[PDB]
Amino acid sequence: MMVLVTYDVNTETPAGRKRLRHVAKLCVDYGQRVQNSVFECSVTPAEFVDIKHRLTQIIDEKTDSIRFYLLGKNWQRRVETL
Amino acid sequence: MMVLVTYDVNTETPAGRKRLRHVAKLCVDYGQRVQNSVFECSVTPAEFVDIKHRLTQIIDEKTDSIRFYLLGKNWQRRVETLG
Repeated sequence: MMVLVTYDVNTETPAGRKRLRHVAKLCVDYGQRVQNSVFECSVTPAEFVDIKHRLTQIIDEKTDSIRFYLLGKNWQRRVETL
Repeated sequence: MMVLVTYDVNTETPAGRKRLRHVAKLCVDYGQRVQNSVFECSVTPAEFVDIKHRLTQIIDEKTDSIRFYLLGKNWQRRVETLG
């Protein structure tokens, strides 16, 4: 299970940056930070549920969002850079 | 094709915020802005080529990057949010 994690946090305050870094740390434990706020994570379903609880606790739910995209097997053949 | 577009730009800079505005304007012609700098686009193979050309004019290649994820049929059943 590869999960692409996209985190929308405003990085123009210390709090937003603090949260991005906290999220970065968690996710990099399970993947690569291909962009500042984008993480290609390889996880099990239980990991994914835990990750999500932790993530819910970090982000500010009223200003921030995270999207999870379940990419298939061979997702690497399905990514392209500009 | 459904293409997820993810754009990495430093919004602590005005020029970076400016470029985000133009990238957004362009991409919201071809899909939905689902977060600040993430776009879900549905494009024909030809429109995808054209959009890449136009994105390349807008972004600063030295400081910015864009990634394109080709998602499959029924990719909407494979997306989940927090927030």
